[PDB]
Amino acid sequence: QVEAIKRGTVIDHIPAQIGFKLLSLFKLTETDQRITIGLNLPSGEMGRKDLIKIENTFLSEDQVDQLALYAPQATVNRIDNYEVVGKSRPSLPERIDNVLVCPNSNCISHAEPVSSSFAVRKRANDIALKCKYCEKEFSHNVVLAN
Amino acid sequence: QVEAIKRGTVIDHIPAQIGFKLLSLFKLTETDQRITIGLNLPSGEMGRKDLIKIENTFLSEDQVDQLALYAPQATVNRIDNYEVVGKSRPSLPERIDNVLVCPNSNCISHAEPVSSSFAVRKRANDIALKCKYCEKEFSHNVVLAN
Amino acid sequence: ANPLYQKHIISINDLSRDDLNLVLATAAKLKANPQPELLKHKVIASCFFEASTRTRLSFETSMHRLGASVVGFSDSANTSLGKKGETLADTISVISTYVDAIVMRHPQEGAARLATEFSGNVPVLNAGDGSNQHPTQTLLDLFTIQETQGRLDNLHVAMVGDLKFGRTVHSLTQALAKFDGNRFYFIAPDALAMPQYILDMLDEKGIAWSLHSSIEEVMAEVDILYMTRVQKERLDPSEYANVKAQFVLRASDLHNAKANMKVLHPLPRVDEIATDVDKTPHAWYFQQAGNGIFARQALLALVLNRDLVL
Amino acid sequence: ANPLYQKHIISINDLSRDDLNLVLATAAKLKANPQPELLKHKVIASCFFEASTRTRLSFETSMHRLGASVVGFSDSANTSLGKKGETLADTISVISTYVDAIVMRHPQEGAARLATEFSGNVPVLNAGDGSNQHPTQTLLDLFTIQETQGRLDNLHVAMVGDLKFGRTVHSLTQALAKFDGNRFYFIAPDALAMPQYILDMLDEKGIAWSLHSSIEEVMAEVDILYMTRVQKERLDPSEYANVKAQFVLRASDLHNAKANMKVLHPLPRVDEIATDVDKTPHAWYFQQAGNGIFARQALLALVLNRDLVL
Amino acid sequence: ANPLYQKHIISINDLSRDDLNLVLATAAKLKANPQPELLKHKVIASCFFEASTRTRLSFETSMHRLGASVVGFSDSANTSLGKKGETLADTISVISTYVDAIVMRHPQEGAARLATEFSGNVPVLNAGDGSNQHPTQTLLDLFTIQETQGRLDNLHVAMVGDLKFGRTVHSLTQALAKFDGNRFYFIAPDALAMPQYILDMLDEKGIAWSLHSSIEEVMAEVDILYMTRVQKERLDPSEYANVKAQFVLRASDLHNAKANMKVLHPLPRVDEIATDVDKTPHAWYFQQAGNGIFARQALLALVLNRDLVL
Amino acid sequence: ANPLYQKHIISINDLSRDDLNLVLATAAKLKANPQPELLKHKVIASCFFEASTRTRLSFETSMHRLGASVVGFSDSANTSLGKKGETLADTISVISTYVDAIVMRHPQEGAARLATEFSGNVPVLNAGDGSNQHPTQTLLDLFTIQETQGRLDNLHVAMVGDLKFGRTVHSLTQALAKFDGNRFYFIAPDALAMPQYILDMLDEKGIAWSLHSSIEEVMAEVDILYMTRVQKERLDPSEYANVKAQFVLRASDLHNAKANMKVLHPLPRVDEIATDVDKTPHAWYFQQAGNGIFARQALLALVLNRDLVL
Ligand SMILES: [Zn+2]
Ligand SMILES: [Zn+2]
Repeated sequence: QVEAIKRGTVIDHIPAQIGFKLLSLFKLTETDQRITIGLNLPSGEMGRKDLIKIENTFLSEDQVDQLALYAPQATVNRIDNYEVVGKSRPSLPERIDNVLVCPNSNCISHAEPVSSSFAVRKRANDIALKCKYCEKEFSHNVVLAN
Repeated sequence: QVEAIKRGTVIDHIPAQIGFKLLSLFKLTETDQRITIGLNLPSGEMGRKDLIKIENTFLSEDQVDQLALYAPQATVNRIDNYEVVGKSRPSLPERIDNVLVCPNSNCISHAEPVSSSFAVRKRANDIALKCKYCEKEFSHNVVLAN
Repeated sequence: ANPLYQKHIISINDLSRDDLNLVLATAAKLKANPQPELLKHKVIASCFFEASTRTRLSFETSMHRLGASVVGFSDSANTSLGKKGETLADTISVISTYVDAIVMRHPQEGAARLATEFSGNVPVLNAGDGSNQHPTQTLLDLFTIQETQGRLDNLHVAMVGDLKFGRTVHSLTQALAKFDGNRFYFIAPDALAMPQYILDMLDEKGIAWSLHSSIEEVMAEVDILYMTRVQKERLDPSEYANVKAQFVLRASDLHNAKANMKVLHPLPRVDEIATDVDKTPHAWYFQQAGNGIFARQALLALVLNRDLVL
Repeated sequence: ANPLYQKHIISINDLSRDDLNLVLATAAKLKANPQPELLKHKVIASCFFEASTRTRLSFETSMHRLGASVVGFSDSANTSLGKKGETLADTISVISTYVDAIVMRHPQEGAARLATEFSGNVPVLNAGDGSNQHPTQTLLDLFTIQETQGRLDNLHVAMVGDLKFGRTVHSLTQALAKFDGNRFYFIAPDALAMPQYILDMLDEKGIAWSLHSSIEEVMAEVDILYMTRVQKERLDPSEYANVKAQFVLRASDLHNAKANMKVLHPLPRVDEIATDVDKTPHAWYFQQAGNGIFARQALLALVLNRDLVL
Repeated sequence: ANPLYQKHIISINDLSRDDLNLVLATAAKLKANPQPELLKHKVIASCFFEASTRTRLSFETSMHRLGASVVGFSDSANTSLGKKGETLADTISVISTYVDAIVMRHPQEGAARLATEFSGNVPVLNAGDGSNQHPTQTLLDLFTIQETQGRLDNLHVAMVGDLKFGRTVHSLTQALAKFDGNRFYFIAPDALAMPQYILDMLDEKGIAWSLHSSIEEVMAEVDILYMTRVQKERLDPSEYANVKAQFVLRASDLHNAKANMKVLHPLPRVDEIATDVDKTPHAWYFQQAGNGIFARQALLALVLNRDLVL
Repeated sequence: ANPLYQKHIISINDLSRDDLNLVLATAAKLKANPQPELLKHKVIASCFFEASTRTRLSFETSMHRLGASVVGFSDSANTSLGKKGETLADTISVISTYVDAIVMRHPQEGAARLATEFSGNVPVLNAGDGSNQHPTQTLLDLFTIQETQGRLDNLHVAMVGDLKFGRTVHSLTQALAKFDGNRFYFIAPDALAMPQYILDMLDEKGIAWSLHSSIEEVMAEVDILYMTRVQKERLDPSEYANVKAQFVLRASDLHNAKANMKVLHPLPRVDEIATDVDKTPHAWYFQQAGNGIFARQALLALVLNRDLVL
């Protein structure tokens, strides 16, 4: 809720000490304009969670489901036209591109100009993530160390 | 000048598209409390430069001269006791530890548990930076690609 | 247009039952009436970044029995390309301009899959990445259990050996799991048994399977007996010898065996199948290897042809 | 009779402008309408006494696209012949009896030239001696700057890299110096610059040339940008890094570049041309490599044919 | 006469508790007041038929700190002796005539035991046969858990890693099983767990032991934490990564740990113990390695002395 | 306390003139009256991670002439330690516990400097990292130009050869630049000349220097003539031969030479100094090499002694 510009895409409620990381992996700083980075505050349904708005951008529906294995619950409520006209919240996508690294040491993706791509599975119980290239299904907690 | 908490260390006026980088190299997110990250605004003696305050921290005089080869000019004016009681601005240090990588491919510092350390030289004209380990003096623009 | 024209055949679970059925039926066919100058004038690359000459001599005869020309290499850390620093991506980018189909084996996984991203229109046949796929072997394993059992369904099929790291038996199970009925018997040392993600898969499509200690309790029920080597280093010098002999197959054991029953082995064997089995009519590993010609021909013809006229 | 029938093509300054023109015009042609069984029944030797598989796979496909057969070798200190003590002269003396054309790469210089003295009627194509000639590369470099610029004259052509030891840029300059106008821009580290016997030659035929510090001052004037690697050992660990980045070409720099302008590279690159250039329409090194087929075909056809019927 | 004079020290279960107690007590002693010219004038052979320089530099300093001279070899398939055809028996038969004590590591098992049959009066210290004994390591592992815990009995001692093939943890258990009380905790991947002949032995002398999934459930009870590497090839590329991190020890985990508690590792580590543990006072692997000097000195002095005067 | 006790001697610009003066004066001394059992009972490590036997046999005799014991290794990709994955930091951490001084040569730069961070109290002598320091050579080069010229100041000293990559002449200039007067003459091929950061340094302390094409224009003015090899690959096959002979020194040229004048060479030579120079009294490279014993002894004694009693 802290001081921020009218109009942009608001990203909110990021969990415990993520947020810098999300600005790191999805490369949100490359595409400039005012990047109201909140961070390390108390916020909604928490009272100790990270959050941050931007101006002029407009992340897609697939662009927001990318957050899914990092936050799940996290508002991304657009401040369209003049004000907060369009709520959202990520679920879990069908394919996480770039960002994560294959834990198989002998994968060709450590040696190449290729985009890292894991097909997502298990809606919850222990989200499994198989590599596009070496076809190995590891746990998500395992790929998420990086 | 934007909305931020009374008391902390204010870091200001960071140059063109640095700022995320400074939060990356000096590891300013590890030590939590409210990290008012400004970024991509108009500010002092600029009208298009980055900047960001924090709460509860208090960077040292050597901690601030670390910025030197990244900003030079950049206020770091403490909001002590209750309010803005102690101005500063980095010059260029005598030794930049960690952060930068030796461009010599055959240095042992790419293979090891050792802290990267370059002795600084030339106050201006073409700041040279020799390695601690392989004793090679490269230009700063060359090490600064990383 | 063929269903496989221009397709890169990289995995066995990349394929569907219906084109596995189109690969097999075609093989049966080219075996019947050969097409010697079908691929006449096409130039194919035998890129074995990882040497393996038994897969190479097979593939390369298969190109030739269809009249194609072959250029290529067996690398053993000395081939200038895709070595000094030149990325495997940039090697495929220049091979893809003078050949018509790449054949490829490599040490790292997803290598062929990477090739697919830079070959453009050129099809890539995967002769085996690393620990991952070798679908051409599986396409000659199924062509052989069907040429002999007359069907790929409702069969009893044993799986003997190092079933944990045995990628050849992993992928024969997934492909046979696209068909109905089919019983499975896994005979393996306690410590090298079938990985439980396959067993998980087997249960969701409701496939029947058991676990056994020896070929002694399996032999009268068994149609196929797919044999595979148990490595000395994978067990323990002592644990190896106590259990070892339950996994050897001499012909003594071929007593209760059904008449149809075939003993298949991916090769090379060493000693887990004995020379007195070779005389017995249930030994079919040498013929299994010969049919690899027919299964690999079929991929080459479907992949480089729209109008397949046979 | 062809002007090149039975000729051994060993150097680029062994050739004259008019048959360089006959090599190029023929290549353009075979590319247009292929002649698949032109060299049908001829047997050609791929003698790579020095392994190099990117030159070998190119040459060998080129023989095959004309229907010829290939016998040969990649030696890596193990080939019985031309090794134990048997002179390279006496190796050629027995190869020359069963083949129809030798293709040859070797570590020492004038090797192919020596072969010419013992092959008799057999033509010798030189796939690269040592530090000296590799005319087949140059014949595919000119075929590519002309397929794209529409002419081999009055062009601006940059030369980036290790220009001292860079034999590939040496010999592209001498061949382009047989044509008119043609400006030259040499961008090189202070210490690896263009040897001054070439610069001497360039001045006697009155050819225009400059010297630059970076591709930054050259880019809007340039038609071709022939790129080549600067080796780490040739400079000094520190001197390497200070100057290094002026010789890298990312696509950022392709801003002022003319529409025609082509970025060519002999390959293999490593990092002096970046992956964001590959997308840009000025990147033509992968096609440069593909055309090597067409230039090498042409030599094989002219050399083994009198009546070239295309 | 010493109880160990002229003895060949080949196994750890070749020794009895009372001379294990005589090895340890002596080490504590020579560490206290060094005896620099004790073995003055004796000549000792460092026969490392299998290279291993960390065991060799240790052994060889130990000979020297007692004033002995050393002749020897690190073979890497090139040492003329005990190679071409000369039996390891006949190599020992000629070394045994000019030295006073042989030190020996070899690839095959029972090599040192074979040496014992041909050395005659010469003692043989076994620096490690193959998959079998390396008692000098165990004699420095016990000297270190006792120099720090003040006793070799009624201790809690964890065993982390590849416990199946981990010969160093096999033999630390058998030697600690000659003492009383002593609890054991084995943390291991499902597939590389402690072999059940040791667990059998542990039950007959009535020794207490558990089995755990991680150092997470063990840390507040533990005195020693003997760490050892889990090899990538022993598990499965995926099964390796899922379980991997439970066997890594960063200093984060050293929170509940008792004050006495020592983290020991046989070395070389790679990554299963992290650099932030090295600062923590529970890290004792570097000192464990330093004490190997003291334990190996002791064998050399007892074996070559009757009247040990310290 | 000595000014060098416990010091790690890693660079030549790590030292100051006054202890360079303490190294030299001590060497002159131990040469005079040897101290055979000075380092009696100390154990020193000869860690040559990079083989080099001429530096090793020198260092190792030097330890021994002072009565010390030596343990160590010449690695050629086979030494178990500091190889498989064990960090060079963690190798030094276990060597540092059983030796008293490490001697160390390695392929990568700052290796010895890294050792210094993990050896603790143990001194590290740097036998040469990579392209960076080898101060022990320089400490025997200065000990020799002073044993013969009677002073390290106001001398004429020539520097012949590959002066760009020639680290041995780099560091002889910096050390001689701490003394007064001293003229410098650099004779070098156009392309391998003295790097201009040294020439920069030479101008700030106001040191006199020239640049020459041959030893022909230098010979009557010269006191020292420090010779060094010009590598064939560093120039150009032709550029090598045209200039080559100006850098060879046969005795023909020793005609104008002063009586004092000494021809020194770091070794190994090949052909740039001819065998008829060896007879002439100006040849002092073999004695230069012999004195390396005396300079390296001195570091070992100062570093391992407080009270140096000579
Ligand atoms: Zn992968
Ligand atoms: Zn460095």
